[PDB]
Amino acid sequence: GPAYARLLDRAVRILAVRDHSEQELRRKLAAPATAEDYERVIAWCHEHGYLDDSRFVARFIASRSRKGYGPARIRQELNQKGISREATEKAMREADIDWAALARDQATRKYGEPLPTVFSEKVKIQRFLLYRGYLMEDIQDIW
Repeated sequence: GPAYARLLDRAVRILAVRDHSEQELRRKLAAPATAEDYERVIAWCHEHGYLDDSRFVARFIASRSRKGYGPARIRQELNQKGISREATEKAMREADIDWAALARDQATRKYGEPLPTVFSEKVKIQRFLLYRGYLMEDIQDIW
Protein backbone atom coordinates (compact mmCIF):
# COMPACT_ATOMS: atom_id res chain seq x y z
CA GLY A 1 0.00 0.00 0.00
CA PRO A 2 0.93 3.70 0.31
CA ALA A 3 3.24 3.23 3.36
CA TYR A 4 5.03 0.33 1.70
CA ALA A 5 5.67 2.29 -1.51
CA ARG A 6 6.85 5.45 0.33
CA LEU A 7 9.23 3.39 2.50
CA LEU A 8 10.43 1.41 -0.56
CA ASP A 9 11.34 4.66 -2.31
CA ARG A 10 13.16 5.78 0.84
CA ALA A 11 15.03 2.42 1.17
CA VAL A 12 16.18 2.18 -2.45
CA ARG A 13 17.40 5.80 -2.41
CA ILE A 14 19.51 5.01 0.67
CA LEU A 15 20.83 1.68 -0.70
CA ALA A 16 21.55 2.89 -4.24
CA VAL A 17 24.24 5.14 -2.71
CA ARG A 18 26.41 2.51 -1.00
CA ASP A 19 26.35 -0.83 0.82
CA HIS A 20 24.50 -1.08 4.16
CA SER A 21 23.90 -3.98 6.50
CA GLU A 22 20.22 -4.77 7.03
CA GLN A 23 20.50 -3.22 10.54
CA GLU A 24 22.16 -0.04 9.16
CA LEU A 25 19.23 0.21 6.68
CA ARG A 26 16.73 -0.11 9.60
CA ARG A 27 18.41 2.74 11.57
CA LYS A 28 18.12 4.99 8.51
CA LEU A 29 14.49 4.05 7.85
CA ALA A 30 13.81 4.80 11.51
CA ALA A 31 15.61 8.19 11.45
CA PRO A 32 13.53 11.31 10.59
CA ALA A 33 3.56 2.53 8.40
CA THR A 34 3.12 -0.89 10.02
CA ALA A 35 5.69 -3.49 11.05
CA GLU A 36 4.63 -5.54 8.02
CA ASP A 37 5.38 -2.56 5.70
CA TYR A 38 9.00 -2.30 6.95
CA GLU A 39 9.51 -6.08 6.61
CA ARG A 40 8.09 -6.16 3.06
CA VAL A 41 10.49 -3.35 2.06
CA ILE A 42 13.41 -5.20 3.66
CA ALA A 43 12.43 -8.41 1.82
CA TRP A 44 12.24 -6.55 -1.53
CA CYS A 45 15.70 -5.10 -0.96
CA HIS A 46 17.21 -8.56 -0.32
CA GLU A 47 15.42 -10.05 -3.33
CA HIS A 48 16.69 -7.32 -5.69
CA GLY A 49 20.27 -7.26 -4.36
CA TYR A 50 20.13 -3.93 -2.49
CA LEU A 51 20.77 -5.77 0.82
CA ASP A 52 23.00 -8.83 1.15
CA ASP A 53 24.73 -9.14 4.54
CA SER A 54 26.98 -12.01 3.34
CA ARG A 55 28.33 -9.73 0.58
CA PHE A 56 28.52 -6.83 3.04
CA VAL A 57 30.60 -8.75 5.61
CA ALA A 58 33.03 -10.27 3.07
CA ARG A 59 33.74 -6.73 1.71
CA PHE A 60 34.06 -5.26 5.22
CA ILE A 61 36.56 -7.90 6.40
CA ALA A 62 38.65 -7.33 3.23
CA SER A 63 38.63 -3.53 3.65
CA ARG A 64 39.38 -3.38 7.39
CA SER A 65 42.14 -6.01 7.08
CA ARG A 66 43.82 -3.86 4.44
CA LYS A 67 43.71 -0.89 6.86
CA GLY A 68 45.71 -2.74 9.55
CA TYR A 69 42.97 -4.05 11.85
CA GLY A 70 42.81 -7.56 13.17
CA PRO A 71 39.95 -9.99 13.85
CA ALA A 72 39.07 -8.93 17.43
CA ARG A 73 38.36 -5.29 16.32
CA ILE A 74 36.70 -6.36 13.03
CA ARG A 75 34.32 -8.74 14.93
CA GLN A 76 33.34 -5.94 17.35
CA GLU A 77 32.68 -3.49 14.50
CA LEU A 78 30.60 -6.11 12.65
CA ASN A 79 28.51 -6.74 15.75
CA GLN A 80 27.82 -2.96 16.00
CA LYS A 81 26.67 -3.12 12.34
CA GLY A 82 24.17 -5.85 13.27
CA ILE A 83 25.86 -8.64 11.26
CA SER A 84 25.04 -12.09 12.74
CA ARG A 85 27.90 -13.96 14.40
CA GLU A 86 27.09 -16.76 11.88
CA ALA A 87 27.64 -14.54 8.82
CA THR A 88 30.83 -13.17 10.40
CA GLU A 89 32.34 -16.52 11.22
CA LYS A 90 31.61 -17.96 7.76
CA ALA A 91 33.14 -14.92 6.02
CA MET A 92 36.21 -15.01 8.33
CA ARG A 93 36.79 -18.68 7.54
CA GLU A 94 36.30 -17.97 3.82
CA ALA A 95 38.62 -14.98 3.63
CA ASP A 96 41.45 -17.22 4.89
CA ILE A 97 43.57 -14.08 5.58
CA ASP A 98 47.12 -14.54 6.97
CA TRP A 99 46.59 -12.25 10.01
CA ALA A 100 50.06 -13.03 11.36
CA ALA A 101 51.56 -11.70 8.13
CA LEU A 102 49.42 -8.55 8.06
CA ALA A 103 50.27 -7.90 11.75
CA ARG A 104 53.97 -8.30 10.98
CA ASP A 105 53.54 -5.77 8.14
CA GLN A 106 51.84 -3.21 10.45
CA ALA A 107 54.63 -3.71 12.97
CA THR A 108 57.52 -3.19 10.53
CA ARG A 109 55.74 -0.10 9.12
CA LYS A 110 55.53 1.52 12.57
CA TYR A 111 58.65 0.07 14.24
CA GLY A 112 61.08 -0.70 11.37
CA GLU A 113 62.67 -3.79 9.82
CA PRO A 114 64.30 -5.81 11.23
CA LEU A 115 61.77 -5.44 14.06
CA PRO A 116 63.08 -4.30 17.46
CA THR A 117 63.86 -7.26 19.70
CA VAL A 118 64.72 -5.65 23.09
CA PHE A 119 62.12 -6.63 25.75
CA SER A 120 60.72 -3.15 26.49
CA GLU A 121 60.24 -2.36 22.78
CA LYS A 122 58.68 -5.75 21.94
CA VAL A 123 56.05 -5.19 24.67
CA LYS A 124 55.09 -1.85 23.11
CA ILE A 125 54.85 -3.51 19.69
CA GLN A 126 52.61 -6.26 21.08
CA ARG A 127 50.40 -3.66 22.77
CA PHE A 128 49.98 -1.74 19.49
CA LEU A 129 49.02 -4.91 17.49
CA LEU A 130 46.61 -6.10 20.24
CA TYR A 131 44.93 -2.67 20.25
CA ARG A 132 44.60 -3.00 16.42
CA GLY A 133 42.64 -6.30 16.99
CA TYR A 134 45.34 -8.87 16.14
CA LEU A 135 45.22 -12.02 18.33
CA MET A 136 48.00 -13.06 20.72
CA GLU A 137 48.19 -16.17 18.54
CA ASP A 138 48.64 -13.96 15.39
CA ILE A 139 51.33 -11.87 17.17
CA GLN A 140 53.41 -14.63 18.82
CA ASP A 141 55.10 -15.54 15.55
CA ILE A 142 55.87 -12.13 13.98
CA TRP A 143 59.33 -12.52 15.59
